[PDB]
Amino acid sequence: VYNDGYDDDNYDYIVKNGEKWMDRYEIDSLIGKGSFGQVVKAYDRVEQEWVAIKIIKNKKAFLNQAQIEVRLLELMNKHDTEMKYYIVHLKRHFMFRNHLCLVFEMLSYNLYDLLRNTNFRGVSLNLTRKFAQQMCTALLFLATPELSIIHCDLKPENILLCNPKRSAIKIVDFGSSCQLGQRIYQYIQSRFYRSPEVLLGMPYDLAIDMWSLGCILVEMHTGEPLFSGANEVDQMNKIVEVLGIPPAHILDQAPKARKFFEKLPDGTWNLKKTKDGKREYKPPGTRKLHNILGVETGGPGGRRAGESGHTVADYLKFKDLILRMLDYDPKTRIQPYYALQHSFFK
Ligand SMILES: O=c1c(O)c(-c2ccc(O)c(O)c2)oc2c(O[C@@H]3O[C@H](CO)[C@@H](O)[C@H](O)[C@H]3O)c(O)cc(O)c12
Repeated sequence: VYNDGYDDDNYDYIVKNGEKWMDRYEIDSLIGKGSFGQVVKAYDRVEQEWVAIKIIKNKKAFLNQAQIEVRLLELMNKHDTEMKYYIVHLKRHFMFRNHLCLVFEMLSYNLYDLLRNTNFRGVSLNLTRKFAQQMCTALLFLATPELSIIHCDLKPENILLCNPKRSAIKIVDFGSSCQLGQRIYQYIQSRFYRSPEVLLGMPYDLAIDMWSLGCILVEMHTGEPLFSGANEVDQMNKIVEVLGIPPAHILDQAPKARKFFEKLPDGTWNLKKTKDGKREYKPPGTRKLHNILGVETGGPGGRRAGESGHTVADYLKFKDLILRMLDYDPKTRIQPYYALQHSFFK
């Protein structure tokens, strides 16, 4: 009925465990599914190693976006082995039965699965520091002028562990990514990790990934998302609870500024007033990250009192770096090279 019987009604390849492709790949199991298509675990019989295969939907719009993804991955390969790693390596791409397939190295589970393994108690600040250092190094690689790649969907699920017993991680899935001079989407990033400039409908650059990283790092240590908005208005309001009203010079140039805020006659911006006798959000900037992290009270849940790398000085350094990553202004938000110089690391 669809693609000579190889596709379902949603342009997806019907995965059958054990099938052999091109006398090379033995499909093992379904790993996951997304809007792009599916991801399967497979054994490369020629190279004798496990691989992950992204099976793109047999539909032109998804094929074309994956062709951009392949070009970006290949651009990173011309620099690869010669620059910051911490990025999932594209091993091969090919067409198979009207599906574009992307072969990657097979890694372990993602950082959200790690959080779930701890029952969302969070991981230590020492492990968070290691994750932060590797991700800042990976963002520095993307910031290479010839690359200038914006990932556009950084989240715990898109950061994979190399080995479930080690701290090595890699960024995965550049299916929504773009170069700085080639921006085509505006509804980008997962909502919890969406930058203010994207929420405000402003032009964005590579700084949006650094905003996502700040949200990710706090969640990794606390076990819970920092800004868990159910919609765009709720997301902006949860950001304002912690960070306050964005600067006026930003809101004055934001096309969607009045979707969340109001400009009083004095030129000062305020939040749009909620309705009737409904409970208000915390006043702007009163949900202090200082207390979300438990800087003076033994960390999240008080579980870190006396733990090495969890001194008050350590939490003050971590809080400072996060606030630099959560700068409202994308032109002054901390950049990957200078995040790596932060005293949180050395
Ligand atoms: O080695 C891999 C691996 O172990 C995994 C993987 C592990 C653990 C999971 O719980 C999982 O759902 C996927 O996915 C991979 C991929 O899929 C990504 O998965 C993410 C979830 O983490 C989604 O967010 C992305 O959309 C999706 O592309 C790849 O594109 C490439 C890979 O090399 C792997």
